[PDB]
Amino acid sequence: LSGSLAPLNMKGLVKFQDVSFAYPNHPNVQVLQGLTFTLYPGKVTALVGPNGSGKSTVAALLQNLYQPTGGKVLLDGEPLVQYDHHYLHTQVAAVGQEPLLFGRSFRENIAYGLTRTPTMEEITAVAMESGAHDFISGFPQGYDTEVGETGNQLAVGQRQAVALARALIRKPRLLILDNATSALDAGNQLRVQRLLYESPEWASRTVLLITQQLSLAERAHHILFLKEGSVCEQGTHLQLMERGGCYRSMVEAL
Ligand SMILES: Nc1ncnc2c1ncn2[C@@H]1O[C@H](COP(=O)(O)OP(=O)(O)OP(=O)(O)O)[C@@H](O)[C@H]1O
Repeated sequence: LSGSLAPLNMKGLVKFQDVSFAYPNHPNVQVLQGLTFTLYPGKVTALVGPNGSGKSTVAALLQNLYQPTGGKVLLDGEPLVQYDHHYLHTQVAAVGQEPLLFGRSFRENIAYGLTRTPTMEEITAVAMESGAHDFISGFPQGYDTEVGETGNQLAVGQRQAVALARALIRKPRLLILDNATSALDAGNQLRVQRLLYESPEWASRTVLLITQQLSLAERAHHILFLKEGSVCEQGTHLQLMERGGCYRSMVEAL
């Protein structure tokens, strides 16, 4: 039954199983095909690949915005469609390369999707992890300032830093980062991934790091190289450099 599941215990074991996909406005153009992998909790899994390989598409399918045209997208061995949409939203947090923040305050941006009301100490905490706290404080009303009443247009890094704070404060089981730290400062890029890798609270949570930046991908527990809508190969940084294929060619080229 659709939208019937909302378990007390959520592990966060994501699996794509022989997943194929095409957008419904272009069904005769294959984007994904034979896509199979498992994202384990307690691991930061990197998803790297060239332009048009279908990384953002995989992120869209994992958020349950689209159904796969073939195969299955499983969460704890159960199709995403069977999970309640709000429950899924409370357990899974997704952050894009260009996050939409307009129409609310910075507080409301960070406290987005939460049932409970977080304290300032909670809000500042997650904002300082993403490097959002200092420039937000620079605005007239701080976190209470509306997006658009800041004085000037926010940079892509600044929007990402806020959208990352939203993801962190929710305490999700599945964290999806679709180039979510691309415009961020080089230090803040690694500070965020250090938290996700080293901290004990994320040691029981699943993290999907989609990125084309090699310095980010090499620090993941596990790397998935996407090519032609499917996984070319996978393993650790040093494992892929051992034999030589899709990943090694990219490292040597760049
Ligand atoms: N809404 C859409 N409608 C139709 N086609 C789309 C849509 N979104 C993406 N595509 C197409 O699907 C393919 C995969 O797109 P996707 O953005 O997932 O690749 P990507 O690896 O994320 O690329 P990049 O890393 O450059 O963003 C592309 O060829 C793109 O043109």
